[PDB]
Amino acid sequence: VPFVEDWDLVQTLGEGGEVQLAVNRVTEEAVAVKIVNIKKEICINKMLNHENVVKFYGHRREGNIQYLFLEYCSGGELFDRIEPDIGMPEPDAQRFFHQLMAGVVYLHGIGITHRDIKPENLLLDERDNLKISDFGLATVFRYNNRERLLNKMCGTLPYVAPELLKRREFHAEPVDVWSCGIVLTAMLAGELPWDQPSDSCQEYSDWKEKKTYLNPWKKIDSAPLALLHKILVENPSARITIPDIKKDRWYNKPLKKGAKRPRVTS
Ligand SMILES: O=C1Nc2cc(Cl)ccc2Nc2ccccc21
Repeated sequence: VPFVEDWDLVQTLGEGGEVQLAVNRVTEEAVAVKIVNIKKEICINKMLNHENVVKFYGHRREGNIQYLFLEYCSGGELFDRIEPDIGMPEPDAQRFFHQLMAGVVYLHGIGITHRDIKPENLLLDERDNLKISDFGLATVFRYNNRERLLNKMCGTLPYVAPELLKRREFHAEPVDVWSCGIVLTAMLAGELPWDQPSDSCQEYSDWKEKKTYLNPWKKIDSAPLALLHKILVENPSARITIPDIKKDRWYNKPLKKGAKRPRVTS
């Protein structure tokens, strides 16, 4: 079929190079094209195949420019579904948190840590299905069933675990668990609890002192707040693991109806 390899760049999606929406000349199929750790990003992306992870279609090199062909998520960023200082309805947040956990379980299972989980990197498709995006900061923490401890400073300060700022070495998995907890906090309260998880940060000190009568915690129901109490634990060895997050009472609380399905009466 001629012209099937031709794509038109029709809109800018993100900055960093840049990301553009590409539409196939023949089929009108929409894909995201990333124009540009790059050799590592392609390498990690080639290992990935999961319904809650942005799909990698392939790459091409035109001289100094690298082109990454990725799944286009028309719903945009989770960040834009969060109303400032409000959040979003608790059942939506629970459904997004379930899909985030499925994606993170998948990645950890193949020994990959994302290292920059935040609502800007959680994209939504046309059915509002969450997809983990951008593996530019991602790394392998388990190879030949041997765990490698990390020491590199990666991420975004409001979402980083406190061990990254306090310890030379740390386990990868509790770091991603912590950022998911900050994502859950943002979805339920529409605000970030602190600039960074350090003792110098009053907001962080208040949380360790259990002053939940203050914001953002006073906007959050006791059931998801009990889960946040288990995730946002300073000691990464005492922090809840994903298998135990899946056993949490709020995580398993019926809240949300399925997608509105067409129906008639009489
Ligand atoms: O797939 C995307 N979908 C998007 C769609 C809209 Cl309408 C806005 C923003 C993104 N977010 C993205 C950011 C980087 C790379 C791709 C996207």
